Amino acid sequence: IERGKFRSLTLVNWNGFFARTFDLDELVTTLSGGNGAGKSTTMAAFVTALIPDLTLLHFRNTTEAGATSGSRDKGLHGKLRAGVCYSTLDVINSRHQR
Amino acid sequence: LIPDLTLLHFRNTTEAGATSGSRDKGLHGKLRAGVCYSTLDVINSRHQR
Amino acid sequence: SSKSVANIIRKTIQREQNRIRMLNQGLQAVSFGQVRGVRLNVNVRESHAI
Amino acid sequence: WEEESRRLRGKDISPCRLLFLDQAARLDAKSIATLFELCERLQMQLIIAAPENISPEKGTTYKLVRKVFKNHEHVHVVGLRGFG
Amino acid sequence: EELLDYRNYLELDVEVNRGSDGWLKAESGALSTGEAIGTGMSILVMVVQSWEEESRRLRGKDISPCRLLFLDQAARLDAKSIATLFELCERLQMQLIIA
Ligand SMILES: Nc1ncnc2c1ncn2[C@@H]1O[C@H](COP(=O)(O)OP(=O)(O)OP(=O)(O)O)[C@@H](O)[C@H]1O
Ligand SMILES: [Mg+2]
Repeated sequence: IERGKFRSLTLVNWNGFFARTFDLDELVTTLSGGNGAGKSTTMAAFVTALIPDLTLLHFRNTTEAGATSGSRDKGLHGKLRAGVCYSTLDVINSRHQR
Repeated sequence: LIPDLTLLHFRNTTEAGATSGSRDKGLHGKLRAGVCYSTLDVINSRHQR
Repeated sequence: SSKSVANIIRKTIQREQNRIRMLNQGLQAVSFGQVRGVRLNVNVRESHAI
Repeated sequence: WEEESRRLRGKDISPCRLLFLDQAARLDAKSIATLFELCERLQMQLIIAAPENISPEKGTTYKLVRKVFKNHEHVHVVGLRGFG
Repeated sequence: EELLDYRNYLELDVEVNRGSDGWLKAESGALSTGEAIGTGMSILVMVVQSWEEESRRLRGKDISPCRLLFLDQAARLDAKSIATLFELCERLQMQLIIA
């Protein structure tokens, strides 16, 4: 059977990204750039698209991963710009449905 | 630098602040059977070695 | 004695603020990602100032 | 999890597979090659991040650069290729 | 007893001049890995300098204690951040062990 795949990830009005669509790879997609480029932002946006449960979403730094920082902020709000924002996934199903 | 068994905890870089999980501090397995040594050499402002 | 205690607290607070402000000068213009400067902000809490 | 849900799901659908790895620079070349071979053997998609391009000859790659621009920020994305 | 200590009378915060924006309170959740690591090193050198200043008056006038710090998994930082860290350590005559 042909397993479904994640074609692309689209980010709208995000912090730094206005409307950017990264076309994902069949096996591996890599993101590079100096510190603060916004890779972690892309990961966070994806996972938000996957599990929009607001209680769970907590974007701690890679440092203090699971160490309580007492910031009281999940970090998602500062990753979005004012106004509307979108985070979407295109998936090709094993039934070849987009 | 700090030869205190209470404080020395060589947890993995991952889980840098997370709970112990296990009871070992991770130091024993870094040693070998027998007598071992860890030494620093310092030159003061007075230049005493 | 109470007046002296208050004055010594004030003097120590001023001295520590000055020392921290002095130290802060060395961290000016540090380029880290989008970070360009670091400061240690020291203040006197109102609940204790009063 | 996939195996357990094999009954409820239809016989014609295989669920998508995808994982992440931030700060990939903590892994060396050998470890990353092993991870790649494992993921491809398991048909597992991976999204990895590292300040330096640690996987130049496999999958797709992007490079992001953040520019201050008229008192706000913009991220510019450029594709990368193994050979030139 | 908490009130009896002068330090408690002081509020201390860490602020960063992040990008186009002004000085913002340093929240671990509102920064990238490299930014947090760099701010941590900055505060650590601040602490070391403060400790040396405090201890000087109880030491020989011609004693300068050694300063040495670590950085494991340094690969999380880019070349620019590493160069800035090296510049900082040199300016502070501070030894680094980076993995
Ligand atoms: N919630 C937030 N509030 C404010 N600024 C944020 C927030 N989230 C991210 N930023 C800033 O956005 C920029 C990108 O952050 P991000 O963590 O996504 O970068 P990155 O590419 O993953 O970085 P690194 O590889 O160094 O960890 C950085 O300047 C970060 O400080
Ligand atoms: Mg990151």
